[PDB]
Amino acid sequence: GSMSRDPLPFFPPLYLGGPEITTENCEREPIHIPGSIQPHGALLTADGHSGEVLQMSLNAATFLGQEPTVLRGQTLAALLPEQWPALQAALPPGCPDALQYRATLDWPAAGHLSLTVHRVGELLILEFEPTEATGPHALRNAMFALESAPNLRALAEVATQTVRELTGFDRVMLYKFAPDATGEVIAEARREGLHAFLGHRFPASDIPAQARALYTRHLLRLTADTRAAAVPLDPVLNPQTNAPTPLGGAVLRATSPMHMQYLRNMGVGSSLSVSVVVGGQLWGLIACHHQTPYVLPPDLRTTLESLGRLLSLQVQVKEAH
Amino acid sequence: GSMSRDPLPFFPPLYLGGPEITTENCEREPIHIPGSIQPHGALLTADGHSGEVLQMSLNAATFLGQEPTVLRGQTLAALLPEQWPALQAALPPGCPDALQYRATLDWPAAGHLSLTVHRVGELLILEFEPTEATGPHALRNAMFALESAPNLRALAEVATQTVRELTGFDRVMLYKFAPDATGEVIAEARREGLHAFLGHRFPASDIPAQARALYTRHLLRLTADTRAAAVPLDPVLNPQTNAPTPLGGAVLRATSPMHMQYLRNMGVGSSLSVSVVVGGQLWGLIACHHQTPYVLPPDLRTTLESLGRLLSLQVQVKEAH
Ligand SMILES: C=CC1=C(C)/C(=C/C2=[NH+]C(=C\c3[nH]c(/C=C4\NC(=O)[C@@H](C)\C4=C/C)c(C)c3CCC(=O)O)/C(CCC(=O)O)=C2C)NC1=O
Ligand SMILES: C=CC1=C(C)/C(=C/C2=[NH+]C(=C\c3[nH]c(/C=C4\NC(=O)[C@@H](C)\C4=C/C)c(C)c3CCC(=O)O)/C(CCC(=O)O)=C2C)NC1=O
Ligand SMILES: [Cl-]
Ligand SMILES: [Cl-]
Repeated sequence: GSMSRDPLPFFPPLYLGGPEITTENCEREPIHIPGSIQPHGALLTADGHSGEVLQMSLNAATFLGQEPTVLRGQTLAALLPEQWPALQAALPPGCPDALQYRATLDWPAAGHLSLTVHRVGELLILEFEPTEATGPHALRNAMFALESAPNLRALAEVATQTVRELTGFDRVMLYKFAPDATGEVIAEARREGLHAFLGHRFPASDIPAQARALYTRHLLRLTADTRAAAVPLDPVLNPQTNAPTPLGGAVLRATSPMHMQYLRNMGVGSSLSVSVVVGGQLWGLIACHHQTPYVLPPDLRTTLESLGRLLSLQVQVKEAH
Repeated sequence: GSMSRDPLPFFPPLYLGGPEITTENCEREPIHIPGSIQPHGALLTADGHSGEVLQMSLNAATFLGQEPTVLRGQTLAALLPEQWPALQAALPPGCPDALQYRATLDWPAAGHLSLTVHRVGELLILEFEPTEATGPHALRNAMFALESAPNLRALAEVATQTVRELTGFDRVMLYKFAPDATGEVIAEARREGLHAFLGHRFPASDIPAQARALYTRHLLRLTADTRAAAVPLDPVLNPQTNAPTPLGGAVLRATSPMHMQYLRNMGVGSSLSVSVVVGGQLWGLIACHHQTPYVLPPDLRTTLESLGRLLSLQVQVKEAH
């Protein structure tokens, strides 16, 4: 009912005995601490000073080639001797939780592993994703058509078409929030034949207050496969704190099951969105759908994040005119 | 004497019998058509429809492994069968002259060749640069400190420090133009011990009107080695037009000898700048120096171009506040 209102406090998650989430209580789902990840990658956590590996996703062996039990308790100084110093330097204590370190690692299988790391408090969160063998050059050519737009609607149209051209997604929308937190599709690029959502409005409840809050802090999130089961972290609690591990800054964070059902009800196989944040407030989303499961590659997600940040400034300039 | 005044018409270049350039006539130097390039890369031009190679820099054999005479008149369809279709698709007739196609080619020597192409009228201009084996990820982490700046001066300071950290340049300045076209160093990041230019002002003549005009169209230029002799194009005129080839959109464009002397007088071995363009007007430059010759890698130059575009929007937002 309002973009400026605080979200409600969260319930405990399910693995700490919290309540099942229904349409009556879903604003209280603790979406940032699901204790699990999407299965197209693996996640480890590690102490930010010692590098000791503290938690691992149960599927870690598939991606890393070693079982969860042997890797646990080993240090990153030993495991990643080539990356550990760089990672430390990049993510010092107290850095922003949205700051990332990225590297590409070689692995027995085809392509590489992409490694993305961020810091929350005293914890480092490491995401591993298979990638095949996008420059900053993409973003460069894409800024030109955005800078040439004559007004806010024209900017919206070209930004959505640009994102579609870059990603190949079946649908790319610009969804703009109103002050009552309802939202509206103001531009859409879509594959020929797909039903249009352009000009449609949706209730505030479709993107609940705690999601909107999270999306003001961590600007990109996705569901690669709307039918894929989440993979638990083990142990599920961070041993540093004996409390849940915040996963808001990890793209591999498991998506709310309530939203997964919403996406399936729409016939969506894969979803991704990027926040448009203007003057520190959530202005809208670049919201993308695919008809089938799709893993957008790491570097492309970063181009889209940067683009999201470009678009926010372009909007802020134009709204001031 | 004014940022809004038109530049004077240019003299013919030296190779068409134009006058020698002195401090009395230097606003008329045709800097965009020097008929030559910097020697750290090679350049070819080609017909935009047929792909026939029309001009080549005299050093082309060093980079391409084949002498200028045999490659001339061959088509890109034959020479670059893997890139020619993509290049065509990327740079259609009538596209912006600042739009670029980039690819990496393998060559007998160490590393690769970077290929950058743009279109001017019916001509494609191909630049080849050796590069060793930067993600969009650089630009991403760099936007954070810029978005956090509390005012225009703070933004200037962090942007210059960011560019220095990304590039390793000995000096990075933000130079801001006044309405009379004089300019002023408003932020500076520099190696310990180097003499400060912070807060210094310079006459309009140091960046003459035709340079300022060019820099409003083509947002990055450089001199990799301030003592290096230029390499002619052959033939020097575009056969399509029997007229000079515009090189404003090619980083390999030879720098004005007058500016090269200026840089040497400052003890500068390498220079690079990026335009900051606000509301279509040249607001300032991110101006970089190195004490010794330096070739900033292609992808890093693009990150800096994008950053330049980021900074311009951030300035435009703040000036509106
Ligand atoms: C064409 C119109 C259109 C709309 C309006 C739309 C909405 C949308 N919801 C999103 C997220 C969430 N929604 C809910 C919860 C509820 N949603 C409901 O309807 C009720 C039943 C409910 C609870 C009672 C939760 C917990 C999240 C957080 C998920 C997470 O990050 O873990 C996102 C962002 C993520 C993404 O891009 O995929 C989008 C873009 N997507 C469209 O295509
Ligand atoms: C610390 C202060 C400081 C200043 C003020 C500064 C100036 C500067 N001049 C630039 C360019 C040019 N200047 C001139 C000509 C003349 N210059 C003069 O003084 C008189 C003698 C003269 C003619 C009579 C021409 C033709 C060009 C175009 C070159 C080209 O693109 O081919 C550039 C951009 C290029 C770059 O980043 O390296 C910069 C940043 N660079 C600094 O570091
Ligand atoms: Cl979080
Ligand atoms: Cl030109």
